[PDB]
Amino acid sequence: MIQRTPKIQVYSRHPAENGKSNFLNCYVSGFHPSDIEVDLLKNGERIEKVEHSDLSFSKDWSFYLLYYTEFTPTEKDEYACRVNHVTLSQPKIVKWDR
Amino acid sequence: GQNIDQPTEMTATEGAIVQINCTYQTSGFNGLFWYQQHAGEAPTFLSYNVLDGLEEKGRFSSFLSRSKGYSYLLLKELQMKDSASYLCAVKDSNYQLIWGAGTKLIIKPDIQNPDPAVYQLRDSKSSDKSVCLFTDFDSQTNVSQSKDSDVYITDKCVLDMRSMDFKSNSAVAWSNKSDFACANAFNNSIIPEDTFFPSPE
Amino acid sequence: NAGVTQTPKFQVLKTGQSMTLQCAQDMNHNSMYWYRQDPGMGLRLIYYSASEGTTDKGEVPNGYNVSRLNKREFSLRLESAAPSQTSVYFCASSVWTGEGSGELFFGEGSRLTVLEDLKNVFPPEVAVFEPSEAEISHTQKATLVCLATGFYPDHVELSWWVNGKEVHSGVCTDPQPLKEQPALNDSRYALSSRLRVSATFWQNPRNHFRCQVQFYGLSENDEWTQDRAKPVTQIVSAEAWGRA
Amino acid sequence: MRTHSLRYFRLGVSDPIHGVPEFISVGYVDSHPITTYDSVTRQKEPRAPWMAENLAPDHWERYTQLLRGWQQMFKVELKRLQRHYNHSGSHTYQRMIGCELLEDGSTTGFLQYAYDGQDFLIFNKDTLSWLAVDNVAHTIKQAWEANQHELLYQKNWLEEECIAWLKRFLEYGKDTLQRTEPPLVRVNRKTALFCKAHGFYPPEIYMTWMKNGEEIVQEIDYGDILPSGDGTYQAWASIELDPQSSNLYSCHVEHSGVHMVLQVP
Ligand SMILES: *Cc1c[nH]c(=O)[nH]c1=O
Ligand SMILES: [Ca+2]
Repeated sequence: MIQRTPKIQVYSRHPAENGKSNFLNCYVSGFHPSDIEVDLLKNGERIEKVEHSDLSFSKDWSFYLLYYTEFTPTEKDEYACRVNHVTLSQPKIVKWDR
Repeated sequence: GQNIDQPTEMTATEGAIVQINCTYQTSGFNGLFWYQQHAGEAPTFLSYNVLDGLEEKGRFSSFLSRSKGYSYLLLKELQMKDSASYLCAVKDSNYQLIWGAGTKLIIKPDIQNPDPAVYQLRDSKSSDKSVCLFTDFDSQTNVSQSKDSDVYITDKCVLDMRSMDFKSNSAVAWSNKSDFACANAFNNSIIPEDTFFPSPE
Repeated sequence: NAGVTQTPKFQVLKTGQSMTLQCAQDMNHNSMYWYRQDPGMGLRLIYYSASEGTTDKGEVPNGYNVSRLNKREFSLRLESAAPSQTSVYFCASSVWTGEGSGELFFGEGSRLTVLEDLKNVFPPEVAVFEPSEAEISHTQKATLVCLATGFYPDHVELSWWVNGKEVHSGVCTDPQPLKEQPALNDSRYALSSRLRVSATFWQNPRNHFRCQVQFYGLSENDEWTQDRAKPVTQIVSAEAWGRA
Repeated sequence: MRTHSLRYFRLGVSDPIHGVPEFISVGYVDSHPITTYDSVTRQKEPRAPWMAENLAPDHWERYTQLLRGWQQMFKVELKRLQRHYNHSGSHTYQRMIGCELLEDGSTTGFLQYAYDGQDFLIFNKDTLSWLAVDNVAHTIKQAWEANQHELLYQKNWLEEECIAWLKRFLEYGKDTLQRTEPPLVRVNRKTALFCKAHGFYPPEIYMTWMKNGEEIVQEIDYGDILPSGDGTYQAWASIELDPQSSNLYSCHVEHSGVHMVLQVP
């Protein structure tokens, strides 16, 4: 069986400027099978009110999802996305680059 | 909005060819079915068309034209057992069947030696009816219903004696009236000129 | 391998009476259907069952209900019979639904007649008429005629019996019954059938001919109040012997 | 009119984790979900507002019944495949059908299946045959190709019915599917030159770098076209700067019939 690990990309909806309201996106794609756990992190803590689209299907039979939450980026606050999958020994954390 | 149309009735001669048309106006098209239903029995699947062209299956062939929205069921070398209703049905966009009203195919047997006659059957001691049989006439003869309310005349019926490979049409008329006579029972029908009327008593 | 089995073949009902039609298929099919067939129009779906565990209405669900009891069985229920429900009911099945080319497999059919009053239900009068001697000498053949007259509704099955065995060769029965009073909507029916044999076969004095009509009428639970005999489901027959 | 497509997906899981649906079906028009169904809800529901407003409840009731039957068929097919693979545990079964209406007026049609996320059977509607990847699929290919009427049915649905459904849905959501939002394109340094675009719809976009008027695709890093969450998309493309020599780098972006050039001084 060929299991494909998720590709994790963290980015903002608009070009981010400090003190301006924005949306933090975590686009998880290319994984198989479909079971997956995604969390958005603010300074290492799981953000409560986090939305996500329904499970989506790609032509190559892989799946993809979009996790997002509304936020205001500050200079001190760091953001990340934590994803666990059957292809991952432990959760993988991807930080927002900005 | 969705409509299926096929002729109500068709009459052809044994051994000939008949073409039963079916036109449809539907919202989408997922195939056209033809079914055969003998009288008093269940419909049975005959053919399926979804692409344009002609498909053959024995003596039966089915054609389809999607652009014209029309199909026909072709029956070659007609036999008496082909007498049945033929139903055409179409699956629409939502895979729901829309059924045509059905076409009743009547087959006229080929009578080799016509011997038209009207016979008086023997009375039954348990019935007050007098019974006459018009039989052995050619298939072109039509049997008209009675214009007397107390005279009962049935339509013609094709009987087959398989032992002698013999077929014959016949109709029955009966009544309990005093003036009823086999010589006048089928007077309302157009019977052959040479119809044999055996003498009474 | 029986295919689609539905019961009953015939049923007389009074207005307001309840009725359940059975249907079973042993073809391991998933989709089952219930149709009604009426003169002058195509089959109309009443209810259908796309798969085991789900049912939905068809084109004419009002007055009916169904139950997909299991994968094999699909019953049709008439809770309060109405005269408009007088029809021939067909149950069908297919391997799947939404497949496109998959055809339907129909059951034998169930003829239903719903009546406001059972007082116009009549069993048939059956009489046999022996062949014409003129026909015998002219054609060397002999035609017996059986008349089933005055029955209502049209729930009859006529058969010929020669020497205790049913025959079909040389037999023709009217495909449609004859309305004795064509102008009346509740007219009693007449039916004729012929059995034509060789003159040699008829002239054997040991040959026995019998025309039998199975009539489907009332049952024990049907209420009867008329002076005449209760027209229950019964067999009416008449006979004739060969004449040397 | 630009190229548009309509597709329907099916997912079947043999031994799913508790709570996870055994069967899921989702339809798409381009990258927009339009319909959804799963074995938990057992209801077909719209996933686009312009689908809900243009399809009467009788449409959703009918296809709810069909999907319930298709759910059971998918379960039987997956049980057959896993038994023939002699596989234990949980395995996935996937189906994809659809069509495209291209800009020039031509059409395409496709239908294929997958087992554990890998190609299993692929339909060819011109040769009217199934391509099998292994002998388990070869067995299914034999049974499906013996039903010639079903192959013809699939050819007609892909070429006629699917295209007709697509034109119908295209009119329903024309305010969404046929609109154009141009991209906002910029260039910054991070040593590589990053060309970034955002705020555009449709998501189809072509971004590349040119060095002195010559495109060198080997040394260009392409980013994915990502959803921004508001109905628009963003993408990027980077190229490495030569510290030893100056060059004339320029970002080229094409979107919905309009070409853009951002020359870097
Ligand atoms: C709506 C519907 C139609 N066709 C499919 O293959 N899947 C679906 O969910
Ligand atoms: Ca009802």
